[PDB]
Amino acid sequence: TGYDLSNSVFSPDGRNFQVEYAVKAVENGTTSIGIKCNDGVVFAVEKLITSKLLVPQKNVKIQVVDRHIGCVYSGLIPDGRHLVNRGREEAASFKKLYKTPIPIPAFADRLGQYVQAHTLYNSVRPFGVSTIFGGVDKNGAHLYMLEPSGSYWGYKGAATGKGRQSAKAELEKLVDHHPEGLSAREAVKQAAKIIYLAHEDNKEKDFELEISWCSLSETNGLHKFVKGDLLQEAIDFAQKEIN
Amino acid sequence: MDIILGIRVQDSVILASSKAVTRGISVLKDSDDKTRQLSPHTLMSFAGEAGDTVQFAEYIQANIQLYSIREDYELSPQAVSSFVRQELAKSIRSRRPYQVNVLIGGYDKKKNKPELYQIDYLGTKVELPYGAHGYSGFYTFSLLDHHYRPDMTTEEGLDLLKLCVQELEKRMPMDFKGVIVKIVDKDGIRQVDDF
Amino acid sequence: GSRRYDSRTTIFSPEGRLYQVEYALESISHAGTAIGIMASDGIVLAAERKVTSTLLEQDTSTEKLYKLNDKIAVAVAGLTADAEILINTARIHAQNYLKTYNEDIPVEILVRRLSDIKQGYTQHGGLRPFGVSFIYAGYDDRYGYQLYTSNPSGNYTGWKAISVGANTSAAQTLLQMDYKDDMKVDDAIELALKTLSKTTDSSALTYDRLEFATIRKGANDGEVYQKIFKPQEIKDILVKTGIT
Amino acid sequence: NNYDGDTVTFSPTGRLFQVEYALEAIKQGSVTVGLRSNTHAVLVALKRNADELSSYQKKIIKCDEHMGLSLAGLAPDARVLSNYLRQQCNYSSLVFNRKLAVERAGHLLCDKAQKNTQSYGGRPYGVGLLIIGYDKSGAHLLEFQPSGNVTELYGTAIGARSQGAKTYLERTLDTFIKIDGNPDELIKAGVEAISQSLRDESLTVDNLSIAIVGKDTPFTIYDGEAVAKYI
Amino acid sequence: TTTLAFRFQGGIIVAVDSRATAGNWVASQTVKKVIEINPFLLGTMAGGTADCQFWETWLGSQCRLHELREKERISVAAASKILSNLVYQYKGAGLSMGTMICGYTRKEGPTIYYVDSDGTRLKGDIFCVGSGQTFAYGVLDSNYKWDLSVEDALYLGKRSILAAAHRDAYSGGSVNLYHVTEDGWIYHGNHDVGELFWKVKEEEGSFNNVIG
Amino acid sequence: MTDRYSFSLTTFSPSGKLGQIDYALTAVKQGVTSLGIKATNGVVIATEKKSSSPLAMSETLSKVSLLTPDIGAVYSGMGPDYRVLVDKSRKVAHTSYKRIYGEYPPTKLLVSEVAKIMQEATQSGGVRPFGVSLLIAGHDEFNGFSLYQVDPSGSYFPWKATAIGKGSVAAKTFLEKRWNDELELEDAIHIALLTLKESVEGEFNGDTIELAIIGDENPDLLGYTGIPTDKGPRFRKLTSQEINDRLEAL
Amino acid sequence: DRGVSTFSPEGRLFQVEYSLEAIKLGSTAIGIATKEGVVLGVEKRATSPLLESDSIEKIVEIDRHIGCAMSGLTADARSMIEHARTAAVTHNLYYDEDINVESLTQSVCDLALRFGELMSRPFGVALLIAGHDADDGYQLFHAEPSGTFYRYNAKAIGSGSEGAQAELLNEWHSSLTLKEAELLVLKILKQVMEEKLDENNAQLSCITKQDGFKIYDNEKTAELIKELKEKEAAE
Amino acid sequence: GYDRALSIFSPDGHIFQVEYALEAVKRGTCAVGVKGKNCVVLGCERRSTLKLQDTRITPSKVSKIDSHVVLSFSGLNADSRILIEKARVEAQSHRLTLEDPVTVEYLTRYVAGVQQRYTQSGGVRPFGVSTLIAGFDPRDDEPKLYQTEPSGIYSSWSAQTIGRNSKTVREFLEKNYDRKEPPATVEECVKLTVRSLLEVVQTGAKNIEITVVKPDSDIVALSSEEINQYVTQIEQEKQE
Ligand SMILES: *[C@@](C)(CO)[C@](*)(O)[C@H](Cc1ccccc1)NC(=O)[C@H](Cc1ccc(OC)cc1)NC(=O)[C@H](C)NC(=O)CN1CCOCC1
Repeated sequence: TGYDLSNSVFSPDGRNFQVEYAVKAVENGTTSIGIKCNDGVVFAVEKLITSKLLVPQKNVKIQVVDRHIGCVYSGLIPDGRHLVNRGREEAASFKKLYKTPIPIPAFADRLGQYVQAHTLYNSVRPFGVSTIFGGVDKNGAHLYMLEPSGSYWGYKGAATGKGRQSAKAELEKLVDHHPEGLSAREAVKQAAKIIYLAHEDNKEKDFELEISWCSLSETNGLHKFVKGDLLQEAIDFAQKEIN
Repeated sequence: MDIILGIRVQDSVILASSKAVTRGISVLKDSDDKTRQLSPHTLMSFAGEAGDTVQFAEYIQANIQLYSIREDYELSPQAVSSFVRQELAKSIRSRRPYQVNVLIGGYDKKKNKPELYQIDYLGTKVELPYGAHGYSGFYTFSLLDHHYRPDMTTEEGLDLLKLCVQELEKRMPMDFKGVIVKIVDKDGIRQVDDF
Repeated sequence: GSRRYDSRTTIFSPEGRLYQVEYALESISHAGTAIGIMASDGIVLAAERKVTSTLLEQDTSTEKLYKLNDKIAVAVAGLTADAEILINTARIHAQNYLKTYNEDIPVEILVRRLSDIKQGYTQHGGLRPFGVSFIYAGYDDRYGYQLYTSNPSGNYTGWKAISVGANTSAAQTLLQMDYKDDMKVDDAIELALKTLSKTTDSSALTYDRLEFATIRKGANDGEVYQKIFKPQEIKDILVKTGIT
Repeated sequence: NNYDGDTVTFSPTGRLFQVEYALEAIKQGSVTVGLRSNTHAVLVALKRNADELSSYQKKIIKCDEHMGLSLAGLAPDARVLSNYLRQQCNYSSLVFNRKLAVERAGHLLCDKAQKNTQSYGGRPYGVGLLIIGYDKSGAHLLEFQPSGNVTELYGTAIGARSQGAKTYLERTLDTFIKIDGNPDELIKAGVEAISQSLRDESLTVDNLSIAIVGKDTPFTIYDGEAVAKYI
Repeated sequence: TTTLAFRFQGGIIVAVDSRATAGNWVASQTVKKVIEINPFLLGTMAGGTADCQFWETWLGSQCRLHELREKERISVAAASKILSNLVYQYKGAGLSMGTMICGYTRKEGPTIYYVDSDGTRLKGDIFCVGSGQTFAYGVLDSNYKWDLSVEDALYLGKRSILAAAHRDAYSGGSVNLYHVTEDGWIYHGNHDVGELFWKVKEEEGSFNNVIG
Repeated sequence: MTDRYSFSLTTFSPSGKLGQIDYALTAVKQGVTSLGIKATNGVVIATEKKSSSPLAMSETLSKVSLLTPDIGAVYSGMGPDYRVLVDKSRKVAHTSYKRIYGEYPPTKLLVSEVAKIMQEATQSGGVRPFGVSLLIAGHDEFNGFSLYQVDPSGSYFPWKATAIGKGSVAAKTFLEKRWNDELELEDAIHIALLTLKESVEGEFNGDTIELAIIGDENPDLLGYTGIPTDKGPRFRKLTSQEINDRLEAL
Repeated sequence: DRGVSTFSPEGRLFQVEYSLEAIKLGSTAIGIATKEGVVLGVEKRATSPLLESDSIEKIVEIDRHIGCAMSGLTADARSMIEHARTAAVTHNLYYDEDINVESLTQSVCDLALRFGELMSRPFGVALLIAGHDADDGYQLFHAEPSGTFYRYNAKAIGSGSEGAQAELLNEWHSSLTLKEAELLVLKILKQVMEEKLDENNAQLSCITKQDGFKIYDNEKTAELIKELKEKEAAE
Repeated sequence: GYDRALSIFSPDGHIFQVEYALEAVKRGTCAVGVKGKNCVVLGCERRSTLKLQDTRITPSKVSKIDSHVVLSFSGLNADSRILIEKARVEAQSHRLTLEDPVTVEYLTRYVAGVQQRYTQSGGVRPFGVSTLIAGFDPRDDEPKLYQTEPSGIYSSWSAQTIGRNSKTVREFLEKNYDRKEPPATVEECVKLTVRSLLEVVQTGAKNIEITVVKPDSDIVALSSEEINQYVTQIEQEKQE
């Protein structure tokens, strides 16, 4: 054996064990989710409060790309930041040449190819993050989830991290109960509930909720963080459902 | 710089080179030796652009000396002249070419023959019985066409050379402050101190 | 990273030997024997082709003996493909020297440079050395007739008579036995063929398993001629010395 | 074990051992403490000597007039990273006439450290940093780890026995956060914090290192007789 | 500028003026045109002020590095050749320098090298460099003997700069004197032409062209 | 990133073997049989078209390739390696010869250039040797007709006739009995078909056999007229119909 | 094998830690700092009696105000000294002043970690850098291949270092004269050296504000050796 | 480019590649340097398993770097050519810029620096060569003899030997060389050098090379007969 010691090496199965090992790092991370809605997307993440000394609201994890795309990830946080930095470069060069802001499927393949490139050589390490991202473009709303292998698909709802299975089960209920569609303001409230429900798989430390959203009607197609009254309203909705 | 002459006779090559170094309206020096010994039996005189002349001469000198140490052997005058020509032939298509004209006087010990090569800054090589660079040639070539014989002695060559310097001192516009004369033969290179 | 797969071709053993050079020499010891013999009036190059097939085109073939310029030739022992890389370099180097100095390159200078290239592959670059040993046979007006040998280490030495490739130990003993300094070319031709005939791993030495060449001053007055022997000429010289 | 030969290799449980070994170098380092109020931010560092004949390794480095850090681990790696911060703070001033936000300073260090954890040949940085600063949004304290993880805090501590100070600050949180417009009291709280990490040794005059930045205070370091006030 | 340096029985005299010009504008009257490289080496400056000042100070740093590396003071020949090879690399770029590298070493004795920005390097006994070089030559040549005393050689050098300072519009200010011996260089003062001219005129009886 | 493999992947073993070259030759041994026979007025190169599937169109896969109008190539071993070698061989014939001398290279020199390319894959950083042996048949004015074999090491040998690949040992023996120095091209084609039938197992026809010749100039294949000196390619690929015609009088 | 810039599980760089072992094999070098000057002394340690000991150059001038002593793979020090000298002279060119001893040391220490897969391995030599400047006066630094430097009142490096350092711990005080320091280096060198100490196998040097960095003659050191032996016998 | 760090530290603090390069030197033929009152003599062993050699053209063991300095070596022959070439180029470069030939110390320092560079550069192995560099500084009559080795350290020697069985000949020189009175003449210096090689060599036939360097670029190589006379004379005094 030794097939798992080097990246880009095929095992006799036809697998790249190094990528599968990166997936383990992702499974270790905190829970993050994405919910596609009527005219946009909603992102939410679990922030473990390690200590009282952490300044609340001041370790932001959701990142914006361009002015219309939002990204959130689970696993190695620095690896996620590297991927967003690339995403921003890719989006800038697309806007530079083609004028229009990068479409979400276009943006999804830019990250996809870049992450896939890090499975081609033994001189680089695969990304230790699964990234949930999306936004609003000329063709409406799109939600994506990208994995260490470079594999990505479009999603109605997405989840990754330590509470992914709890979150996925909750997401599947929304898709079944709302075939016509979920509203942006509803999705924000649901996102809060699902993070609170997915927190059961990480319940030693208590946590801080962070939400963002892009919506054609609510945020005018731009990425914005959910703060203040709308955030506390979403937190209360979630608190009511766990009890 | 300015005046460099060369005469090949029966058994030796004689190089005469002006002693003046002028810059502007001032003769800065009247005892300048415009020559480098490339090897024990090979001498090179040079004239041309300020700085370029000595820089080139010493660069060639270093290379020939390097060859001599590497092979424990002296390159023939023909071989040295070909090396020098090629360096100039490269130079002329550089960003800043060497503006240097040279005469190479040597005694081939294998052939037991004196040899004189005239090479201009373009890399134009010719073997000659007598040679000159710059305006000097316009007087000396015709003079030597008349008085030169191929079987002359070194003493006859020096008298023939005195005739050239006298003509130049009479008809040339500039004061070149006389010449340093050197003889290349089977016993190597030596300088005539009273000319 | 890629460190895992690096053989480290340019390192020392604990004994102070270069692994790859030693193994390249081991490779060369299985190649067909080549012999050089320097006489007072010329040089002989003789080499044994590696086990021939009857359908091999013998006349339009070159495997052992190559021309570097009009005054210098080489006998090869090892990988032919490796030798041709080095031969083309040597050919170019000779022309560079001629272009620079308007004189044919002295034999040792050419030999030193080719040997310096081999040396480089043993000290830096992480590549395998050339699996080739040369016998250089040439003439210049400084030292006259000269024989050299170089090997994968890049070390070269001069010889009166020398063998490379297979059975060098036995071949060298035989050459050391019958060689003398006042020898002529035609005597050297006979010694070369006799030595191969005794050291050969084949049943009997024939014309189709040999390459032969002489470098004589046997042209007309003070000039050197290279003669790469044709098949029929090797057949005749083999009969003339009574080997077949 | 078989997956710690370089940073480019993941272990079967998804760990980077070279990054974890770099993290270990910080744990061996001498303790340093960071804490802030709303007006000031304070670093306190325990310096370490080779023996009684040697000097005490300096732990605190100034990055700009409004920013600086303290180090724990490989000091040369702190020099490289601090120098990078000095340049980034400086770029922001020359090009934008803008003091670099302490948060951006953290983002820049995170991204620089990360690149060393994904490529062959390189190694992770072997040092932990505590960055303090005062910018357009008030006082700040950051904790840098060479994994790339940067974290904004009210107070913290890194190095050997840092858990003592970190527990103390966690208790004292409600007190020291409201020490506004009083430098000497915020330092006293930090000096008392670092005292919870001491064993057999006590704070002397050439042992203690204190730094402060705030609303009307440039980033300045105190050593020698200037820290005698706080012992 | 007018700068000179000549060799004689008692070593080397070096004399320079102190004027700097920008066209016809007199920019300075108190410029230092001699740079002291070490206790045994001097450099004179003529041509572009920045070119001279920058590269001769740089030359001093190279000479220091030589004696650190070789545990021996650099020769005048080697020091001059560092400068000449440097400016030759910039040949055509437009550097403007006329310099003289003066000094004493054991192996060479007193030595003077002329180095300029088109790459000319010349060993010699007497040189005058600058816009007023010809005026200095006129006086220096017509009074020079090898057997001059240290006192007379100092005066001749001083008097030659004065001659040029007077006639050359782009020379003047004051005269700086130096004497180089086997023991090193010795500074022999700054001499303002404002007072020196009248003092020389009165005492020597020369400069009869001028209204007394 | 970047190619960090700047070191040799083929190195000498203690016994003196170059492992990767030996293993490449082993790959060639596994390959399908191809052969070449030199006649007095031409050369023939032939091989079996091993079809990967009956749904595959074996006409789209050419094992015998034109390099120059007078030179053709066939192989045994790994097809993909051969394909890129043909691309490189065609280009080098232009860049390092035709663009200099205004004419096509003689067989021996083109062969030499291909050998160089294969030798470099034996020594250069981060590459394995090519897993093929080539048989190159050609004609040029001053050397006449020739036939060469190029091995993974980069070694090449001129042949009167030979075979490489699967059943080369038996095929070479067959050719030794039949070859003489008076063979006419048609006699060589006949022997080629005979020799190939021994190694081929399944169908033996013009659709399962690929065969080309280097013979007379073909003015009809030139594509133009008007230049007397230009007389057309000596390389010609025998059609599926042309092969079957000769298989009846076999 | 393994990466050159690899961390051990204890959080140390393997190569840096191994180069420290090479330095322990090196000959002893001792430095002592006083208010009258800094003294640098080394063990020459000739491998054979035929070797001309005065050609052994383990004390070296960097500038007039900075001197340097070495221990370990001394061939590795040549490029470090070359850098130090260039750094010192370059700073004088850019700023028309002497460069601070600490700044010099920092510049040399910047080279240290510039290795990996830059040079192929760390330096196998430790340096004692002694000098004077107007700001911080007489200083002694110990520069390691880790890129770390400590200021010392006194320091020993090499094979006899840990024994010599324990001796320096007792003997050093803030009122030592230069002469007292000279004798102290000779005394401690004689203790840890294998062969018997004399003027041919040990070398002294000092840096003072007034006279700068000076390597002592064999005649001068011989008298200090004789003065030392007499003083130890005198009680 | 090939980047691998081949020369690296081991746990005990040794650079094995440098130390294995010293083993190559130990395998090489013996070389000895002895400096007298007014000369330096370089002696070299030549192994006699090679008969049928052509000594006219075979590379000599002692090489001229300039007209006043010579270099002999022990170890890999191919490696030594690279060092000799670089040294010869630096010799001419020094004459060009300093207008003075190299000192023997400077030339040695350069060659030693090159050797050191190959011990901490990526992609290269150390030179398997130790050198003896001898000569006279320009306008100086004091003899100079230096030794270099793969690590890059160099030093001056009154007399020294390198190569195989060098420890035997060093033993001889250590008791036979008086520092207070070096070989006063050329004859004495050559004899002591030949004597020292005869402790190790075999036959004093075509096995010993001797090169004598005197002040002001006076370098000459002794012939077989000249050396054979020393061999003949030494053996007759020995039978006592
Ligand atoms: C006399 C006075 C004639 O100029 C001297 O040569 C004097 C020499 C000197 C040397 C060192 C310190 C002071 C004085 N030269 C000058 O004073 C010099 C004259 C000069 C001007 C321009 C030149 O470029 C062709 C060359 C020589 N004056 C200056 O350098 C003045 C102070 N500066 C400028 O002219 C600025 N220029 C320099 C060239 O680049 C453009 C800006």
